[PDB]
Amino acid sequence: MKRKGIILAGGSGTRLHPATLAISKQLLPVYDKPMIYYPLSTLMLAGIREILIISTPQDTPRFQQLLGDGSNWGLDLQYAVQPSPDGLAQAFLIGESFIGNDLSALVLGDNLYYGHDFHELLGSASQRQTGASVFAYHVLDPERYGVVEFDQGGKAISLEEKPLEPKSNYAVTGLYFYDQQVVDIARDLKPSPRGELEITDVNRAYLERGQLSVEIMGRGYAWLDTGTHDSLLEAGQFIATLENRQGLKVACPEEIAYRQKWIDAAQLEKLAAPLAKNGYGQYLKRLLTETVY
Amino acid sequence: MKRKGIILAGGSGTRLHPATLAISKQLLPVYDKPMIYYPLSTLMLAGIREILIISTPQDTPRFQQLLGDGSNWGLDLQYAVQPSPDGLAQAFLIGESFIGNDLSALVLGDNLYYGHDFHELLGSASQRQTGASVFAYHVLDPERYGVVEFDQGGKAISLEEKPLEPKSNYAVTGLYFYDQQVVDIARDLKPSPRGELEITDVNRAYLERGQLSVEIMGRGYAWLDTGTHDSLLEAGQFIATLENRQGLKVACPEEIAYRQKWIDAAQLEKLAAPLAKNGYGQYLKRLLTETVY
Amino acid sequence: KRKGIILAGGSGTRLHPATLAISKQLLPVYDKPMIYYPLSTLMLAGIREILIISTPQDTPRFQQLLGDGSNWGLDLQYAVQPSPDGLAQAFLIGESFIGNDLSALVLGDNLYYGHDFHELLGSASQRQTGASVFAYHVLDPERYGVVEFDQGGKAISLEEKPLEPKSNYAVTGLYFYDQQVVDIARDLKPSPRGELEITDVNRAYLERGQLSVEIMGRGYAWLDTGTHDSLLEAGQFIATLENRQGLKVACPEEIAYRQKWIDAAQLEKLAAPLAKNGYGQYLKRLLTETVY
Amino acid sequence: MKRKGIILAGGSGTRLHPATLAISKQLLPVYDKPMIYYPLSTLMLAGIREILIISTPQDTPRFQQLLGDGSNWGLDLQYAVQPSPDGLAQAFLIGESFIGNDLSALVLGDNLYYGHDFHELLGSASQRQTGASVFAYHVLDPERYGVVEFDQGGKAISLEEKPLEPKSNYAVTGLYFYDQQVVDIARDLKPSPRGELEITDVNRAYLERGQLSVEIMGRGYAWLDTGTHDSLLEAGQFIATLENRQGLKVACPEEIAYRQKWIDAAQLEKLAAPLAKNGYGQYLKRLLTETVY
Ligand SMILES: CN(C(=O)c1ccccc1)c1c(N)n(Cc2ccccc2)c(=O)[nH]c1=O
Ligand SMILES: CN(C(=O)c1ccccc1)c1c(N)n(Cc2ccccc2)c(=O)[nH]c1=O
Ligand SMILES: CN(C(=O)c1ccccc1)c1c(N)n(Cc2ccccc2)c(=O)[nH]c1=O
Ligand SMILES: CN(C(=O)c1ccccc1)c1c(N)n(Cc2ccccc2)c(=O)[nH]c1=O
Ligand SMILES: [Cl-]
Ligand SMILES: [Cl-]
Ligand SMILES: [Cl-]
Ligand SMILES: [Cl-]
Repeated sequence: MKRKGIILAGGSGTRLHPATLAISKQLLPVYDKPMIYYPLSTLMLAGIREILIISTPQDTPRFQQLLGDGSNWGLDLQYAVQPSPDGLAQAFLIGESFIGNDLSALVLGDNLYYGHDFHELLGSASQRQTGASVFAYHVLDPERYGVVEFDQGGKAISLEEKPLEPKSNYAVTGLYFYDQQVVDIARDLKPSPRGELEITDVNRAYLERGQLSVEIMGRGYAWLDTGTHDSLLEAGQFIATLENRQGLKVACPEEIAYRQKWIDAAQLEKLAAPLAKNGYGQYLKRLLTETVY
Repeated sequence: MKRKGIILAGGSGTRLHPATLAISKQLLPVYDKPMIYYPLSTLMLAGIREILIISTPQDTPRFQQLLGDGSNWGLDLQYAVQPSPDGLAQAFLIGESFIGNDLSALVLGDNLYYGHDFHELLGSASQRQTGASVFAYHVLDPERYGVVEFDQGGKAISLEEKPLEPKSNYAVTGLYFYDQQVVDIARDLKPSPRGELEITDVNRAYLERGQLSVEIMGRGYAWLDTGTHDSLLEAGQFIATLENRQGLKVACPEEIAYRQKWIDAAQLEKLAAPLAKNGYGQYLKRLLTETVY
Repeated sequence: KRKGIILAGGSGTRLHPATLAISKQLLPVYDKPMIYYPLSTLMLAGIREILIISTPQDTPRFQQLLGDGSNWGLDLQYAVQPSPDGLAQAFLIGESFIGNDLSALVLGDNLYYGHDFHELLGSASQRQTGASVFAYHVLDPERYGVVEFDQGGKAISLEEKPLEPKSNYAVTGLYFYDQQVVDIARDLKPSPRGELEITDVNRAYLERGQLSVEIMGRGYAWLDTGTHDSLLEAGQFIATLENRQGLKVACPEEIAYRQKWIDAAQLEKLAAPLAKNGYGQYLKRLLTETVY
Repeated sequence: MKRKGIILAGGSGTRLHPATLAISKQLLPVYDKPMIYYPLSTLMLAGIREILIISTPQDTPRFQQLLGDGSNWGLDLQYAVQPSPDGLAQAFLIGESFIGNDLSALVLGDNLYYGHDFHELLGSASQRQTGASVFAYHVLDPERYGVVEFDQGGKAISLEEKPLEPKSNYAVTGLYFYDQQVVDIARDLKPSPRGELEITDVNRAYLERGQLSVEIMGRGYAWLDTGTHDSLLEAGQFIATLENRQGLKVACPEEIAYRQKWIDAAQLEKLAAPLAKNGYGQYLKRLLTETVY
């Protein structure tokens, strides 16, 4: 089957003002590359090439200008806007026509993932053509997230969005895989107390059909978010330490495309020319002559 | 005599791409506030209220939307563009009519200053009705900056822009105070071997007339630039550590305007309401009822 | 003349297991042992005669690291605090070290940075009467001695770790005292938590109208190293300054040289054994470079 | 059938003086725990319980006070001294009697590792009953390390210690596994030009026999090292960001013993007791009542 991608870069509102007055959070860099490269790279690693970027009226054109139609990176990028931040689950109504009768994956524009065998973690979720797949990650502050409770057998048995009394420390990450049933589930949602269409409700519909796979994203993986000024800074230092230690970049879309055989040497060479005088173009150039396992 | 301020927020070119592809360096935040807030606050602490922000064709309108006419902070802000990055001293040609017959001060849009008695450090440059004043600061890498040589008695005796063999470790910082001669010195300037109208040629012109005052910005002050992704990050951590230690912000313009008796408590409360839900608005609110010495 | 005391006590078990193998104040902040910072602070206050007080197990190690201090133009002595019975116990333990002189006490994990710091210390240190402390605006005053001011800015109360703090002004870990302090310490009774409190010593001066409270402004950095998190921030803060400037913060050898307590020959010989690393190279650079 | 471990916690000479004038590098903390906890945890994760710790004359006794005989953690620890820093390969001479007739592993006392499936990465190598196993990791500065060269088929064809002209960017990490041949190979080593018994000469002897296995430690793992004050600080920040995000600790030996079933609940409870009023003891207590996947 075919699986298409959606990145939701919703508005942070005025939460991070005045820092984000001139530029929305999702267009900020994390260290050396725009924030959106990280979730984009995650979809690419999941085998996904057709991707819809949804954001605000104001930012959607800015992403188009940054990313184009993606043909440079062997992708097919399209855009849509969410006129008002009416909940993450609205992504599937906005993208109904984009999705068609195909499988889909949703990732939030401000989630970074790092770790080993990430291709294989995602592959098993991409492989499932029936039901939904999500990931649970042990966090210190589960109250801020969708929370998954497990029984002593290891079976997911409940989900709650931002519970006052969380039942575990397992938060659901901002990467979701879905089958063809997601649009209709999305269409029947009602607004929560806060007036949002909630992705946790989508996820609960599958759980209540026994069609939700909840895989553990283990403690050896880094799932970071960019919610506060503080965490933005930590995420930047984290990526800076890996990259400077390794001489290898995290979530460089041009590299991922090249390693997936979606662009060839000659194309990557052309992508490197414009930035040949900075570290990034110099890095793309080096990938043409080095074996990296 | 009245002193007017100029902030040159010129381009970074393609130097920091792809990170700055969607947003220009000087519109990024440093931790919790826009970069430009820091040099703006520096001019405000120096007593300056009439300020011209010069940036690229693309960014000047964005600074204009972020900052407006300045009347909300008791400032008077105007705008002009630098069509091409033909050197820093071009700020005086672009700003000729804005400066008029008055004294002036230039600050770079990407310089952050911190330390004690900063009001007094600037005041003694601001008080000088004739001549020019600049600040020298000990750095690791003087070859990147304008460099000031001193003789055994502490007298400034030479300036070189980015010398290959620096004569000292003292860099001239991106904050400059000038009398009414500056525009005429700037109009006589011809381009250097790197094709720029050099602020260091302006400073040398004052030096060769015996009218340059070089004051030491002591090691107890922090002068950070934001030249690389690495230093941007260090800058962020540095401000974060001060702010979270003290519960006081560095370079909050609303606060400086309020402490300078330029806006009143009413106006401050009115600036605080729209941000009432985030830390920044709350901070502005707290300043209303706490005495800080 | 003023005598100096560095209280490098226990952090108890609260930074365990990181401090299982080492006293907190022997850990480094970036490139140098933590105690170099308060030591440098007392030196900057013009104090050369310094008593270092620590645990029985730690005191020999400070002694190994620092010696008699004569290499840096200082006069260092050592004494032990057998149980962590409170900060104000430094004066009882140090009674005979102090004698009839004026004194100062700095906490071994307090780090300070900023401009004119010599002058901020000079005013307190030159006083020949009463006591002097510094008040610093912090986010978390509950963790500290908290000074309350009236509308004229006069200090009117002090409280140790108040549950409901009267201000955001913490009293920093640097204290200057006239000859009254030892006798005030002697008459103290243990607090609820069973500690001889420095805040009780400072309240005794305040009640006599003999406490001077100066503001350490927001342009100074008073870091402390109370948690693993803050220790790390302190490390990052020092590193950023030093790598920016090419100058070191709280380098006692530098401070001794600049104070004229050791000469260029002496400094050169201190550089020799460290000449293969950045620290010794730094000292050798100081011989030839004028730094304003 | 036993694999025995060695942690070489040598002298960093005077390289990090004066910070290490009072204590050995490997007794410093990386964030919340002593540095040696990290490689210790690494040998524990590889299934190794009998471990010799080698440090200097001055430091060995201090490791003894910190760690004891290891019985509180289900381990069996011994201590020996390296009187002169005459090479890593010396660990096998000093450790000859400790190893006896068993298989062995050597880890450097300042090496930190983090990543997913690390148990499995270590498992394959520790399970081998022949030859030697080492890990190759892409770094920015291969000159500082042993460097492995591969042919176009990925086969290792040469090993060089600190080459002036590195043949690849793949460094051999400070984690080595050996069959019963290493002791005899070590004992026939002669000093290299810098007067050192080289672990790289040991690994080369196995390579020339066709008995060296080089596994790649992929980029999704973090091999941090702690060579400079700068890197030590970065390592601290890295651990801190992981631990505060997750509410789980990296390289907590008590946790590893418990999960390996080498100590029981009651024993973990007793270990928690004296640390109950810091975050580390509370964390041991929470591990009694939480299921962590
Ligand atoms: C280590 N890693 C990641 O954790 C990752 C992060 C975001 C998205 C995808 C991978 C990663 C990574 N594994 N790779 C290798 C790779 C990428 C694509 C196909 C085959 C190998 C890469 O080129 N860049 C990376 O950042
Ligand atoms: C400590 N400090 C500064 O270093 C500073 C930095 C840039 C611009 C202005 C001040 C600072 C500062 N000194 N003040 C106090 C202040 C501001 C204006 C008048 C009188 C006092 C402030 O309100 N905010 C600050 O950030
Ligand atoms: C900038 N500064 C300090 O903030 C400081 C901090 C702790 C202790 C002493 C000084 C400092 C400093 N001002 N000096 C200069 C100095 C040192 C001694 C006498 C006069 C000036 C120095 O040599 N090292 C320093 O770290
Ligand atoms: C994620 N991880 C590591 O990367 C690791 C790092 C150094 C040493 C051992 C493990 C790790 C880890 N996988 N575990 C789980 C574990 C520990 C022991 C046996 C089986 C699983 C753990 O308890 N702590 C950890 O830090
Ligand atoms: Cl894992
Ligand atoms: Cl200074
Ligand atoms: Cl101040
Ligand atoms: Cl990997």
